[PDB]
Amino acid sequence: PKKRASNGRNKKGRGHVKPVRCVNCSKSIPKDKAIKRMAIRNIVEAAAVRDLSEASVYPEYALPKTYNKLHYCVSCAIHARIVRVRSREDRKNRAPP
Amino acid sequence: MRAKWRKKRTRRLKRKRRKVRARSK
Amino acid sequence: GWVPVTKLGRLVKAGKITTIEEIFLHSLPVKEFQIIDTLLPGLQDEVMNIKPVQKQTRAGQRTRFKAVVVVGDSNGHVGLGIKTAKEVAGAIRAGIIIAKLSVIPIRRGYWGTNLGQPHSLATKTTGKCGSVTVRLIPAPRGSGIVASPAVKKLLQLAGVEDVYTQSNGKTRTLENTLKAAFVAIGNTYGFLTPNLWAEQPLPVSPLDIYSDEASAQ
Amino acid sequence: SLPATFDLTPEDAQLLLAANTHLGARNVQVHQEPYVFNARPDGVHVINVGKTWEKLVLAARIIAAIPNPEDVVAISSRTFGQRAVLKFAAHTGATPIAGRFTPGSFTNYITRSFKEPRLVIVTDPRSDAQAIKEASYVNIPVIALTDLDSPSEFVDVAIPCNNRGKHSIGLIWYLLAREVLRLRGALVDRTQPWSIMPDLYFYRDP
Amino acid sequence: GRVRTKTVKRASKALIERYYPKLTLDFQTNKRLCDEIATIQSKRLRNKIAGYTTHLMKRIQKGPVRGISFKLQEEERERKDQYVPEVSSNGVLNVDNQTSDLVKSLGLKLPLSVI
Amino acid sequence: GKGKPRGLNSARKLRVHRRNNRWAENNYKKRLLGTAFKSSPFGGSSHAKGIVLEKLGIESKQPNSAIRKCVRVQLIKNGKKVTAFVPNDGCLNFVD
Amino acid sequence: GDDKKELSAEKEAQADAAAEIAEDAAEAEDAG
Amino acid sequence: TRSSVLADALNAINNAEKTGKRQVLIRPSSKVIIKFLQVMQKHGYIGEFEYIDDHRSGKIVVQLNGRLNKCGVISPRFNVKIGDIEKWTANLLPARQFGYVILTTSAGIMDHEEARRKHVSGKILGFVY
Amino acid sequence: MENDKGQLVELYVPRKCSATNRIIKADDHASVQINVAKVDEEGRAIPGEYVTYALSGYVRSRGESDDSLNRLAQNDGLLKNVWSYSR
RNA sequence: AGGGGAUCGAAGAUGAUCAGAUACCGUCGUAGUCUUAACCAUAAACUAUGCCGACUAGGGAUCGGGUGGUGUUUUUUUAAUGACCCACUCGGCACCUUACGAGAAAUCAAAGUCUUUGGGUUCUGGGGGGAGUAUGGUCGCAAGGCUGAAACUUAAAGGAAUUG
Ligand SMILES: [Zn+2]
Repeated sequence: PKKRASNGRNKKGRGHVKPVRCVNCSKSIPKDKAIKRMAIRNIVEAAAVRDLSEASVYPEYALPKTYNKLHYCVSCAIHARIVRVRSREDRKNRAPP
Repeated sequence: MRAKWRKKRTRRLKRKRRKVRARSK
Repeated sequence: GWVPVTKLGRLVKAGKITTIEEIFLHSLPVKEFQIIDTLLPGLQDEVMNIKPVQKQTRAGQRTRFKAVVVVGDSNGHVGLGIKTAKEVAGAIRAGIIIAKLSVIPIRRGYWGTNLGQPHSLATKTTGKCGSVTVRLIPAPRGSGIVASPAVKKLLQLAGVEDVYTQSNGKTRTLENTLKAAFVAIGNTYGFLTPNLWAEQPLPVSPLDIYSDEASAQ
Repeated sequence: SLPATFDLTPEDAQLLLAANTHLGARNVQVHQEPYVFNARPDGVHVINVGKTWEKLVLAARIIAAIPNPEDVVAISSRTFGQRAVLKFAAHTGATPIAGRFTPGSFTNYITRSFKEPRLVIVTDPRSDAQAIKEASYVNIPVIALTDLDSPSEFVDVAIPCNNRGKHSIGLIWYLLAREVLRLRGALVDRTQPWSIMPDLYFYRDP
Repeated sequence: GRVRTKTVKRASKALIERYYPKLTLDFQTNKRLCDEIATIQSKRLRNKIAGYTTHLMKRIQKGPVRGISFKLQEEERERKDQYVPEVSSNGVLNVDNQTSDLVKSLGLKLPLSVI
Repeated sequence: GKGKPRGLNSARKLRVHRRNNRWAENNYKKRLLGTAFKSSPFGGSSHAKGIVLEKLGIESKQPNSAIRKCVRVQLIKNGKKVTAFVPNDGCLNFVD
Repeated sequence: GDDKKELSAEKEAQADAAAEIAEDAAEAEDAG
Repeated sequence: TRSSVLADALNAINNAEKTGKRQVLIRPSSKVIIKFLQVMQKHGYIGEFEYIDDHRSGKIVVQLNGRLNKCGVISPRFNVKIGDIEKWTANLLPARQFGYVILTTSAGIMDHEEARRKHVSGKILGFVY
Repeated sequence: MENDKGQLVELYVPRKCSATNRIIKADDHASVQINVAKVDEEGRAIPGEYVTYALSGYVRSRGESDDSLNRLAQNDGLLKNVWSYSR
């Protein structure tokens, strides 16, 4: 049948979009597809905040952050747990948890 | 069988039929 | 020795309500069946179809029986009942119960000039229940009922005499064909007519009139 | 057709205005456009307290002159309405379904909560929409204290008050009890007020 | 573990519903009452009935239950409902601008203030 | 709507469309093309006299298991060698 | 078992067990 | 573009009667629309209509009164003789005692009963019941 | 409808919705009949004499039943200013 | 054909893996991927929903334009302007609730106004295969495209949804 009213993910008035490449397998997947997450992490993660604070010069200067825009294909996101299979009524909800 | 490779198999058969027609006039 | 549960049952046991006519006029919810057991004597049945149905379980194959039945007296009242039960005698019995719960009337009419106790339907009507349209056309006197045997028996139990029935869709499904004919009978009463264009002083709610005998004991 | 004493009675108008019934919601809805008077700035719509008053009087005409007064039913699940519907039950006939409705209460003749009313009042249609649906199954008229942004489906004569105000809900239930009593005939001398008083109908926290 | 079943809960709720005045707050007395006012056929079951009856009676004397209701409970719940407070004047009515426009459009005395 | 033309002078288009769709139909195409005369083993006839060339025993199709024991005959008026099933029991022994 | 004529099968068994309780009644009347 | 203004008018009337409205607004207008609605009004199927006359084609508001089950147009206007009127009324009237087939006749726009009485036939236009 | 002698047939005339003038079906279990009280001097609604309205299931389903009863109450004088003809 | 040739990379070279692996995995690598002038005319070219027109149900966002506001913030003393807010309107891509209706159902504000069958018009389909095959024509450097059967064979193939 037709599983989704958006045919998988939203295009709605283009016809064609430029594709990106998945970050785990480098599959060419369109930009309206290809689940996009923002990795906001620290270089000085919490197992070493006190270590670098006690071993750093320039006392209390800052702590830098790493920012990544990760495009996952459908197979890689399902395998790596970014996305989950849903029930029929729960597929209609599009609110972040 | 997959229809794509069925199309390819009939394509080879068409080429060989044309070749044997040209061979035997 | 039946006992009423509802206000309508209390009124009909008191015998103050004397007809399904004020029942259908005030569109009262039929919740029990003894009301028209007492009110519609000689309401004969006909079982139309007994059909097995199978649900696939873990290891077995659970087979229930589906009974579709009709009821009618001789003139202008039909009920259609569907029941699914493990025993087919119980299916027939409870289908009779459901058909009595679902008795509805018909608009009989004339094909031409009005002479002697209407024979056919009023208007050309239709009913659709799941890709089966059953269309009922009035017919001249003495032409009989032309239909498949099941629809013919339903209309014979209705008491019409002269119908042309057309039918489209998969008519081999007896349940949908009977349901389509049932909806066609309903729409036959539901149509509006220049005879019905006049205005009536609007009825007076016998439950409201007789609420003191309709109260709790 | 109504006599002159069925008007606003300004002495009851300050009850309405002080209970803050005149305010509505931020959404209008097409079946409640006639009830809306004006749009106050900062996104509030005001409800015509006059129009609420004659709709209340008409609903009193519906609720009164039911020949057996007990068959009227009062449905409540909002936490701001149980005490009000219990007091209305005490004063009038008014069998109460304060609390859970038990879906299958008007149909399903083998339930213990099997009531077959002749008139429903609902404290709030959106939060009690099961009872309105069941009345639609089994041929019962419905009175509702609707809002501007209320579901108008399957509902008869409605009185738009607030459904967001504790005081609004309680005082409208109180007023309806007042007028059904004064039309059925416990209270005479219509110019005189009522001994029972609205903060009795207002609920407590517990 | 020690979860009581539908048999003991159903019987205990019916007995407590229709026999509230004669029941007591002690297990020994209550189980003799169950012996007399119930034709129960099992001794251990009888003890279980009486134990859940006693626990539910403790909760009844502490407060109301959402499972069942009584005639004495009905009298006390009415009286606690018609507890009546004093009236909710501060001179004139409160601040009003366009609902004051509403009241002057309809026409009434209504001494009110502005916003 | 409905795709078909509805105007009062559209009967030419209606006739042309009907002729093409009739060519799509099965029985009409067989009749007009005359496969009864061009390609049928009979000459469009109900019956035909032939003479037996051989007696062939052919196995049934699944799930049935039997030998049907037909004959191979040659038609006199055409020459087309066809295969004819012999009817009820022992008539194979009757036919030589 | 025959799924498609169970209606007649059960009605025939209905007549049969009604008959069997009838001879039970007849035997009771003969003994008494 | 608009090919049959009567078809648009009758579609609007039919849709709003199914919706249960008491009145319709019809744009644009015609002599044939006015005369068809006049036959409707004379047989009582509709109530009263007002013709709003701007200097364009104009509009109509029709106050209905119920009792109009379905009104339909037959496109194209078919050349019906005096012997095919019975075929047409049997094809698309619900019963032989009510309903009218409206003909565009050289004597005027009228129903098939007045056509039978005046003994004159024409182009079939529509039908009401 | 009648016969040749004017003897009544049609065992029951149907009720008509007072909003859309449509036939109220026997199976229409949403269609409600409302009996409004007849008020004489200071209430005292005389028992047995009610102003009656009938609403059909279609009107209730589309949800314009409130608007229809505002209109009908104003037509029969039950209310004075609740429904404006020009929105 | 000419130029350009970094990356990736059909064919291929190898190293794995495997019972086999001229498959998936790893290293390189031809044509190609880029471009100028000519071709080809096919895609799950999909919204699997012809185009034009009218009507039928509510809502909230958004893009572009326009109207109204003794509205907000900005210059240097608060006007213009720009941006933002509110109300409305036209035209878009859509979205949410319901089912008035429609559907075999999934679902649909169109897939509605369809047995109460007719707004205008074009194309396509007639059980599954054989088969987009054979042949004939036409276009093409070819690759192939458009047009396009029959003999023969078969009682199913298939759509939606339910239970295991
Ligand atoms: Zn991937």
